[PDB]
Amino acid sequence: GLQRTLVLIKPDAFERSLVAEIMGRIEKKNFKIVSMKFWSKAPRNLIEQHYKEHSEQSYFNDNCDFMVSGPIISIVYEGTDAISKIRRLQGNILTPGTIRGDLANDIRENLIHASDSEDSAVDEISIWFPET
Amino acid sequence: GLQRTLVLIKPDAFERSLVAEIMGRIEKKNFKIVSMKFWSKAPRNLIEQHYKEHSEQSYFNDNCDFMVSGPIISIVYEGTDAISKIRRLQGNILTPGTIRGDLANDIRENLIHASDSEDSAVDEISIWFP
Amino acid sequence: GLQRTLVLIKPDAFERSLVAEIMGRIEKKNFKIVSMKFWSKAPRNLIEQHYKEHSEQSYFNDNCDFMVSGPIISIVYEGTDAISKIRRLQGNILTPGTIRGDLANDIRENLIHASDSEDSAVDEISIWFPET
Amino acid sequence: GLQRTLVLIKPDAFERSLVAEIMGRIEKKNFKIVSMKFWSKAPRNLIEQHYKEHSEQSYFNDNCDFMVSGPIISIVYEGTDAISKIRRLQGNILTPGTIRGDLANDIRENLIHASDSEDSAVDEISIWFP
Amino acid sequence: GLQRTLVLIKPDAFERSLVAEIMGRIEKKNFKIVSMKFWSKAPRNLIEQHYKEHSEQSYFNDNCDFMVSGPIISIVYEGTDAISKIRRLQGNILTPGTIRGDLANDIRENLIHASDSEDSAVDEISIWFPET
Amino acid sequence: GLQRTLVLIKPDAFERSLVAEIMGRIEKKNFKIVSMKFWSKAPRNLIEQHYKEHSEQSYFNDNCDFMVSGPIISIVYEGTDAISKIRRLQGNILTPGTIRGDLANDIRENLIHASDSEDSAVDEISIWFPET
Ligand SMILES: Nc1ccn([C@@H]2O[C@H](COP(=O)(O)OP(=O)(O)O)[C@@H](O)[C@H]2O)c(=O)n1
Ligand SMILES: Nc1ccn([C@@H]2O[C@H](COP(=O)(O)OP(=O)(O)O)[C@@H](O)[C@H]2O)c(=O)n1
Ligand SMILES: Nc1ccn([C@@H]2O[C@H](COP(=O)(O)OP(=O)(O)O)[C@@H](O)[C@H]2O)c(=O)n1
Ligand SMILES: Nc1ccn([C@@H]2O[C@H](COP(=O)(O)OP(=O)(O)O)[C@@H](O)[C@H]2O)c(=O)n1
Ligand SMILES: Nc1ccn([C@@H]2O[C@H](COP(=O)(O)OP(=O)(O)O)[C@@H](O)[C@H]2O)c(=O)n1
Ligand SMILES: Nc1ccn([C@@H]2O[C@H](COP(=O)(O)OP(=O)(O)O)[C@@H](O)[C@H]2O)c(=O)n1
Ligand SMILES: [Mg+2]
Ligand SMILES: [Mg+2]
Ligand SMILES: [Mg+2]
Ligand SMILES: [Mg+2]
Ligand SMILES: [Mg+2]
Ligand SMILES: [Mg+2]
Repeated sequence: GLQRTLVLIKPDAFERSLVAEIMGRIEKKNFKIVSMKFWSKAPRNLIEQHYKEHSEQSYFNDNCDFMVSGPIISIVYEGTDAISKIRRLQGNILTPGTIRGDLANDIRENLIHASDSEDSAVDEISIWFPET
Repeated sequence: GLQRTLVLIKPDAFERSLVAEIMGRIEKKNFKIVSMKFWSKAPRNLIEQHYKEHSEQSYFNDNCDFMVSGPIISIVYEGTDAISKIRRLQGNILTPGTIRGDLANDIRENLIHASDSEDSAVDEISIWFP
Repeated sequence: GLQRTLVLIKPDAFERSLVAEIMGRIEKKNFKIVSMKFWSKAPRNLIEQHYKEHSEQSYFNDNCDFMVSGPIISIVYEGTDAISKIRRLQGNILTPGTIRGDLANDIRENLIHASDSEDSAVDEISIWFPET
Repeated sequence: GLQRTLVLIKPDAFERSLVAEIMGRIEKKNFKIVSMKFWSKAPRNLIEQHYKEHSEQSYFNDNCDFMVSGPIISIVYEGTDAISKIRRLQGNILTPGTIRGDLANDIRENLIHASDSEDSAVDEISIWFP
Repeated sequence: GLQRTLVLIKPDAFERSLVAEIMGRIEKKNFKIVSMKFWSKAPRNLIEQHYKEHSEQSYFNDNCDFMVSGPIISIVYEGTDAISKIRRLQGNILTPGTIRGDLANDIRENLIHASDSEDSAVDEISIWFPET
Repeated sequence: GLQRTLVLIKPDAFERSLVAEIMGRIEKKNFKIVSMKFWSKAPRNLIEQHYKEHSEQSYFNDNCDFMVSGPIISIVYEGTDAISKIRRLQGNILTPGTIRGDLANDIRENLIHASDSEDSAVDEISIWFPET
């Protein structure tokens, strides 16, 4: 059951030099890069589209400002059950063994985004890779 | 608390160049090698025995087919509470932090086997190390 | 949510050459060293104070002997939610992903101490770094 | 001392699951990504250009054949003395401590390319990033 | 140009827990295990055969005593130019980047043996794997 | 051939979160910590003494400023041929395999100091650990 899912490497990973570390954890779990873009600075409307379901929250504006404060990488990964597996790999800051659990300690600056559903996956892929 | 357990390193570990990575995780938790064998290709007889409790399942023969498709290493490890601790180290493909959690993504090609009981262990050690 | 916590690196870490491995796991999660002392052999008095709540237990004296059988490092660490996070990082010998989860397999020789509460942390800092 | 250089991650890196390992070694020495592109299959045109200085050699077409046999990543890196330092990081299959030294074992499938001069760099960056 | 070569993991690697580390360095360089034996204690005449060209040196007896002080693993590795490549990977205690250069600091207890010639390779393989 | 040497961990290691990485490389080569001090900011006097042979150079004052711009750790290390081995481990920003070779790219900010001779080592130990 192959799926594809959208990942973003966030500006705190560039600042802290953790880009290969995060990418390597997904690589070691046998997921493949199908497409990839580097953005020295992502255009703000792409970020706002990406986070559109969050538009009414108190943190919305501040988080977009963080996301435009440095480089980001967008990646489409392919593999069995990709969506849910990469989501678990991302985890959270309370859970040792995961990316966030081992390397992050903040509510905003948490290194990585992964799609959490099939629909969000489909939509997020179309935002960052509209040539399809 | 001393105990011995049986581990198999599966053909996908050789294919993917992950043999030392798996062994190193067990080494780091302070478990010691008691015996070990390299098999370039295992006799199907031994595999069928090792998985006898599984002989009536849809997946039985496909899994046997895979277990003979390349090399395997069989190892006896020893340490305090070795059976349960090494089994936890093995984990599953759903749980990060474990061997299968960090490295494997399939129902069949999952890198490693560890005995799950005192009875499994005695019986599996005897299969691979008469 | 900035806090301070007390960590001890135990003699077994020195014996098994795991000192930097342990310190690196805390470092990578973004906690900072605030003060540090190396003890080639800790004064028994300090260990007895440190484990006072355990004085009535049957393992008290044996543990004390172990803590005195090689070097220890005492560290004060700072960061958001430090007491609770460094405790999760410490873990237990059952669950992989943690320091103890990955590296230890003993009830006594388990590599690391971390404070487990706001009260225990203030006291433990005063034992090891009385300069106040 | 600021400088920019052109790196290719070759198809064998994808085959062997070594892409993050290579990138991480460059990251650790404090070099920064300036631009980067993923190619699922590179146009042979670009490869032939990239290796134009090599067009009269026995190995030329076999090497081109390999460079199109799977994905590649092209990256521009920047830092103090980037050309020489990243080239040293790349090393060769004979010298341990370098990327090729630790990880590669072949004359052709050697994981990575790095520009070797200021002139190579200007020209290679222009090929992959017009 | 495929060759095969003989490697021994020495008792100091078991004592120091460096067996996977050493094996992993050879694995990462794309060499394959063709055969392998574990010896909880190698018989002394095998060691003495293996080191027969060393029989007249002052260290001969002492080194054999070291080699019988703990477990050893014998491995036949296959790959292009295996003999000379694995020899370089082994290196020496003065050379950072190699097994001995990163992990050893002794004239006797230096973690790893590798064959240094085609003839020695052929002979050493026949000592530890005489079923051929 | 047992010796002692002086190592300083520089402010850039703290800045870039490389403290345990550096200490781990020395640890894995089997050298032992004999004494250790953490300095959140080192007294300028100590740094001036430490780099006295360099007082006439054009980089003296800038270097001093850098050494005082964040924390440092001072370590005494013991082991066979320690002065010369820890120096090789330190390396230079050109050759991979070493701490500087792998992790640094600056003439000034280069992560680590190690003593380079028997005389420099005795002096440097007296500056940082005068207790004698
Ligand atoms: N208070 C908050 C909550 C979330 N956020 C950011 O918004 C992202 C999306 O919020 P979320 O609760 O869906 O988190 P995840 O789904 O990414 O775990 C987070 O990952 C944070 O980067 C923030 O900046 N401030
Ligand atoms: N659908 C399945 C289920 C199990 N198996 C194999 O059979 C082994 C034993 O099945 P199991 O559910 O007890 O798995 P574990 O105990 O090994 O997690 C697994 O490790 C798989 O390699 C399979 O090939 N196909
Ligand atoms: N049976 C026991 C239990 C604990 N201990 C030691 O006493 C320490 C404190 O006990 P504890 O149960 O509070 O353990 P942690 O909070 O450190 O997990 C442990 O870390 C052990 O090192 C022991 O020597 N024997
Ligand atoms: N016999 C050869 C020699 C070189 N080559 C390829 O051509 C590239 C350039 O040749 P080169 O000798 O300048 O190698 P490097 O500068 O990349 O070390 C090499 O990286 C190889 O991938 C080959 O395929 N077959
Ligand atoms: N003085 C010495 C010299 C060598 N030896 C041992 O004998 C082995 C063979 O000696 P050698 O000089 O051929 O060393 P390598 O070829 O293994 O580098 C060494 O690797 C040491 O383990 C020793 O125990 N005492
Ligand atoms: N041009 C320079 C040279 C050295 N230095 C600093 O002065 C220290 C001592 O100089 P050095 O040439 O003895 O270098 P090492 O012996 O530490 O390699 C270096 O490690 C640099 O941190 C500097 O700031 N600017
Ligand atoms: Mg969400
Ligand atoms: Mg089962
Ligand atoms: Mg407790
Ligand atoms: Mg060239
Ligand atoms: Mg020799
Ligand atoms: Mg100097």
